[PDB]
Amino acid sequence: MKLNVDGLLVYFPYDYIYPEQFSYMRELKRTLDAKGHGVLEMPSGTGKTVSLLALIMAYQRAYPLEVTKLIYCSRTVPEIEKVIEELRKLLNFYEKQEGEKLPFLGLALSSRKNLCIHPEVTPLRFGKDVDGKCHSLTASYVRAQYQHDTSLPHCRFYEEFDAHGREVPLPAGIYNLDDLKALGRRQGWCPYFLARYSILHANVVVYSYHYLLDPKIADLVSKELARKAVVVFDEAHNIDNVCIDSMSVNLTRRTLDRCQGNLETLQKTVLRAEHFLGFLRRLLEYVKWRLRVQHVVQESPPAFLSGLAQRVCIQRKPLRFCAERLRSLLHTLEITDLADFSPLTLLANFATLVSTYAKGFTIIIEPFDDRTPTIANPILHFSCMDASLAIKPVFERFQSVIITSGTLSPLDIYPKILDFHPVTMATFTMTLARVCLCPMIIGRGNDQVAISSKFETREDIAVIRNYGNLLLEMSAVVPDGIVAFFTSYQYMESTVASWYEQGILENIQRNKLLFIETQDGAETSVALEKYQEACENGRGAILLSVARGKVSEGIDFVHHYGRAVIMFGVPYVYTQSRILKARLEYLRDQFQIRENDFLTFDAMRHAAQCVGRAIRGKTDYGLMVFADKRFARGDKRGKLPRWIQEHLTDANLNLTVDEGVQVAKYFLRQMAQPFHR
Amino acid sequence: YVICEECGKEFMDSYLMNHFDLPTCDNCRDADDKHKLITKTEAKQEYLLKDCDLEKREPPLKFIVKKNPHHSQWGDMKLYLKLQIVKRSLEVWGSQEALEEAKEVRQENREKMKQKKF
DNA sequence: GCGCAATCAGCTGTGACTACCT
DNA sequence: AGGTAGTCACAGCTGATTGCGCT
Ligand code: SF4
Ligand SMILES: [Zn+2]
Repeated sequence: MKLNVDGLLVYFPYDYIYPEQFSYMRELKRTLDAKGHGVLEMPSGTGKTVSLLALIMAYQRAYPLEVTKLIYCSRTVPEIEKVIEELRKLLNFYEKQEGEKLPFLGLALSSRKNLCIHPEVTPLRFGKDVDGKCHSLTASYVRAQYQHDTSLPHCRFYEEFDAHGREVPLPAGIYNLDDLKALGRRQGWCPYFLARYSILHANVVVYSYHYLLDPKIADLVSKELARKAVVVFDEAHNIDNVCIDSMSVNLTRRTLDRCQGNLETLQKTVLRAEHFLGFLRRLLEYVKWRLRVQHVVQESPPAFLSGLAQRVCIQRKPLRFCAERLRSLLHTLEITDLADFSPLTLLANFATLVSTYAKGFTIIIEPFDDRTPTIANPILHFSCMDASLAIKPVFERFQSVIITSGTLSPLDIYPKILDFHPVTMATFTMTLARVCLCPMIIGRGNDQVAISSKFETREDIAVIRNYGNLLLEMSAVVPDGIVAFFTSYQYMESTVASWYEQGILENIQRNKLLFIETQDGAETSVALEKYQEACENGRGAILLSVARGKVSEGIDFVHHYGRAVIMFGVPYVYTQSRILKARLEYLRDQFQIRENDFLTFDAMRHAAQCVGRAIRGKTDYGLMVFADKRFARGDKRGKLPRWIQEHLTDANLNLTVDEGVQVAKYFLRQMAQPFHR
Repeated sequence: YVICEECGKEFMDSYLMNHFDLPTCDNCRDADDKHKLITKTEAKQEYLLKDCDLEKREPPLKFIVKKNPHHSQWGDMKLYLKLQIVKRSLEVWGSQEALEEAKEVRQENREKMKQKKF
């Protein structure tokens, strides 16, 4: 309906508005009037997007000059499509409640693989070759030679769009990615090119994080779109982590082998300007020198270029001209396809980065590999350490950047992890007619022995027996599926092997089916499918996985799937690889971040992220248990999101297994009753 | 620019200013004796300063987090500027006055408590 | 070495028992 | 010849100390 905020009226598709949504709208309006950044935290995956879009539309209607462009960067494609359809529903509601259209355009952006119409490039599953084939089919030289009408296979969507799609605009009508593809195929135009031509004359547009955090494409996709713009990174509780992936690269034997294989072909094509032809030839030997050197670790981000200029005597300046070479020299060479050429581009980017960005980075070499530690595997990592570098460009170009997700419990660490000036410090806890979740921390077992997953007690028989007993007698009270998370794959497999050795895993087997998540994508998908089908009927199942796995965030356990989520010990990231410790030292000497505090923050963030996916929707309910006495400590409970703290009473913070089972039984029995709206 | 309290030479940035907001250049930085850094527990024990007096009384007292040589995985040591700690103690307890008798009667009461427990 | 939780000192409420002046 | 401040028991609270835990 029409919500009347202190200076505006906003239409909302749903007549009923929860108090949390109203408070969130008030806070967001306050932030927009404050013309500053901020961070938000909500406990509901759904209902946030509709409120955000409604308030954005209301603010644009009230202040067209203050806000011109809106960005809703998300994590993956399902989020993009669901927010697109939510925006479509909002626009339909506005049209049905008002009666006249408005000149608002909404489009979704993705990779060229997602948005393409050629049947000769869709079937392949090479994300690094679609762009190369697209560039080969249509480019500046293609347009130049189209004047003579050369008889060669090439894309023709642009050859029609440039003469027919650059004149007619799209003032109204929000289009989804499939809608854009349909429009392009019916008009004979490329969806990507029309999207590029239409972002300038557009109201809202959504895409993924990689189009803003990666500087190589953010500038091209957003340079002078809007000085005064609003961007939001929903579900970005691990944003800093992916920020590291923005400026982290790895080198292996395959990359250098591919480079040495393709440089011969490049030289053969050339002999059919010289400032880089001879420059590139001797670049590989300097980095292959470390291959023959058997050393543990070398750290010299500033002195690496010094070693480069001592071994080969090259100035630092021409490295800065490598990047501009990519758009200049390569287009003269007429590369048939970017395949067997990506390692050269990534090496050039790495050289440019180390020449330019070396103040808050670190070069690491690791002679270690999984199950083949020291045979042949020197891995070079230009690992990033400060998340501010990946976040400065968006903070200096936008006015009200908002970071929101389902788990942002410490609001004082993000503003100091990366350069930020929050003005919000706001948390929201969902409320319903009844308590939909019953978090509890189970400490010592029936033997009055702690079940903490300490490194010195990982192989202890007593804690393994207690975990097995908890999983057994818990599986008989909560039906249709339990999702259990372990610290790591090694610990998980050792624990299940120990359970198999004893006559305890068989007892769990007859209650629920046991499913194990592995690194294989197809195996994980089929295991998830069989778990879902087993939970559909009354058989019930247990899904055992790891907190730091692709299955932790790739799926959401909707109601009746995973009524119970079990955390076996505090999930702590491994301190090896000399990657975590470098970040700890950088945070200590730069941001004055305690190492123990950061480790606890990361562990509790992962635990909350993997435990908060059991509550999707108001009608949904679930159980959340932590099988570690360390969770009972205040410094770790304080790291849980506010919407879980108030439901975690002090009565059950160190209760044993039997009382936890009784609490679970009582909660499920009282939650099985019908409720109202 | 920033005028040093010792030499008076104008400078833009200094180590003490960045970490403790102290207008003292690195040339005059007597970090050995005048600008000695002590652990958080040591300051609390010697100067009888509580957390509120260290974090909530204006101005707030900053600290430098450093690794513990005894154990890296243990709690990292927090170092406060000794001059700032002394100034805060003087502002809270007045001076080198009867606060000494206060700590004397505190330890006397500790002895009284232990003998009463006996 | 730091941080969280266990412990005691001091004061108070509630109800009842007891030793000197109109 | 007839009545109330100390005193005792058993609880509460808050204001510090004070030994215990460490991927
Ligand atoms: S120009 Fe568009 S339609 Fe043609 S190959 Fe590239 S992405 Fe596909
Ligand atoms: Zn000086």
